[PDB]
Amino acid sequence: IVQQQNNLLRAIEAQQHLLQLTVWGIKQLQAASGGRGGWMEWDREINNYTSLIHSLIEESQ
Amino acid sequence: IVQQQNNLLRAIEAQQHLLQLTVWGIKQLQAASGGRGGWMEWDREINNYTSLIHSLIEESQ
Amino acid sequence: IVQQQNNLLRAIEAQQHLLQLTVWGIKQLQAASGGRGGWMEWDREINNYTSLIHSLIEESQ
Repeated sequence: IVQQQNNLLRAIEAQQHLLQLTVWGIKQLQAASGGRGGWMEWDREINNYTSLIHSLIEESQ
Repeated sequence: IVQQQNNLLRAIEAQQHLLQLTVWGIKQLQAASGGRGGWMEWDREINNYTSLIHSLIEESQ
Repeated sequence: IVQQQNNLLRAIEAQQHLLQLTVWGIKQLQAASGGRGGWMEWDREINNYTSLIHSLIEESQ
């Protein structure tokens, strides 16, 4: 069970890397059209959930 | 083990919020270029997987 | 505990499908603006993390 929980945590960590890659990609597309001022709340929400996930990953370890 | 499974579920729940934020962001970029009629299947697939995840999160709880 | 670990793995598998749908969506938006040559590293990183996740999902099973 312990070994399996470590595997699941590893999957979650890798999916978080993928999530951040998609966020970065979306930001570049947004920047290509103009200033990103209108996405400041979207950015804040993303930053907040990322902080939450970081805390959970740290705690799981 | 129980406490750890709760933590993993919490991480998955937060990553789901992040996923929905990226979906919303992509939809706004799509809408900026024109009607989203061509993304109706993509929307259906996303809605379906989100339903699946919601069920699993509900079951895990 | 075993039943619960299976549920978490299922959630991770469904979220991976969602991640791939967002990646595909981003690629179409990128392609709409021109060639995707500048995203070859982004593609490589995404492909690599996806490979990692596939391995972890296979191992978890």
